[PDB]
Amino acid sequence: PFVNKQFNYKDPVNGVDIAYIKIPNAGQMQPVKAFKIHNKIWVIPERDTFTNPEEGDLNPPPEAKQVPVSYYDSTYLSTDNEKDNYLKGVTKLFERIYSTDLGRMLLTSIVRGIPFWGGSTIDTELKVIDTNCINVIQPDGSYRSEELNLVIIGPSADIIQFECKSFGHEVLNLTRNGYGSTQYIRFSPDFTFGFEESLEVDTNPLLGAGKFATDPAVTLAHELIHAGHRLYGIAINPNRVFKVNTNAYYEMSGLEVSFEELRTFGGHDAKFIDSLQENEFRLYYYNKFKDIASTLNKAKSIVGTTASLQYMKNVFKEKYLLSEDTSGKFSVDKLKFDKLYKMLTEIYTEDNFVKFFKVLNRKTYLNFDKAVFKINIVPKVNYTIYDGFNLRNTNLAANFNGQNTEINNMNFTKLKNFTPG
Ligand SMILES: [Zn+2]
Repeated sequence: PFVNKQFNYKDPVNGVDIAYIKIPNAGQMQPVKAFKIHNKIWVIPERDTFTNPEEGDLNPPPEAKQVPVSYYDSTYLSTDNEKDNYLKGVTKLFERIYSTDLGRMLLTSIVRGIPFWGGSTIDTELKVIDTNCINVIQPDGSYRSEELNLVIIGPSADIIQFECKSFGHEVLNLTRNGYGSTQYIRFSPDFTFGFEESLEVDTNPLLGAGKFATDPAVTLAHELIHAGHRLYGIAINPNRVFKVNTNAYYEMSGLEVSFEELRTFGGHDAKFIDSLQENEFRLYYYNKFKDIASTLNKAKSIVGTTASLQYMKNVFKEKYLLSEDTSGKFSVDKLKFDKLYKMLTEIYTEDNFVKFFKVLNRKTYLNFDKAVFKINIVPKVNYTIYDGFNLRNTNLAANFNGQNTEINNMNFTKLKNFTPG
């Protein structure tokens, strides 16, 4: 959410909000300087060569296997000045998101979505799952395990491959069982995508569609929406995908889109999901919350020297919005679950964010992207928390000129056009 201080990459560690940390990975990782921009949320201004074991180097894949919608550059995020710019770019986008009521609500839901403490083989024992924490070097030197819900990290080899990923436990699908898990978002504020849009205002089209760029804040929000689903364990299985096409004869016609993506994008598209299908998951996740409520009712002990069992029971009461009687027994409110579920899945959508931001965006998640641009969101004369690229009191503030790559060409440097396909 809102970032109290204006972090500088050079600022010395203080253990408090600036520290050296290590991610729970099966690889020999060295500590990296990280920043806690808000309770439960950290930013690691580094290329991500830590999360995925088979992605420890920024080496691009064979030219052939290289998808048209991709881009490589090993120099990106290699210098302190770049890391500083990255840090400030991410912070600024969080403020832009938080500056809206919708963004404020999502960030609050994210902060309260602490992954559930279901890491024990003993059902009556609450225990934290190790992959939902980071190891932080304390001021004195030693490492200490700390919980967090979200980490924003730079991309790995493919600079424009943004995503929301996390570590799995064992036989538990943490992102789909109501438990949730710490989310790692590969993202960059230094690049954005191009898309065509026809703002025609007459009968017939003449000048044609203009070339516009996606507002980075929309992209981050999209990613935070995925994080919101995942932290609450209500993400839709990725094997649930929809088929779309104009003359789709039969048996896989036209690229496919997952239910998760569609739901996240929202808009008229999201309506491509029957109320039955939408009600089946609602029920499915309603039962998972009930199992969580039942686990907390039978809990008798807790592991760790951090929090007390009552504290964590309260923490999860606030997260799942559980009902509590006089004896202190928890239960899931059928109606309250409907509210929280609708919020996380129908209110927090890319479409609604586009509306609150008042910017131009692709009309469909399916709407292909033309090319990729280099941008600089840090300078106030290029982009602001409230207007984005469409600076008020300027010509950029008209007809989404600020996002027009031709008009505001000085704020967009093209790198590569997706020609192959
Ligand atoms: Zn997505």
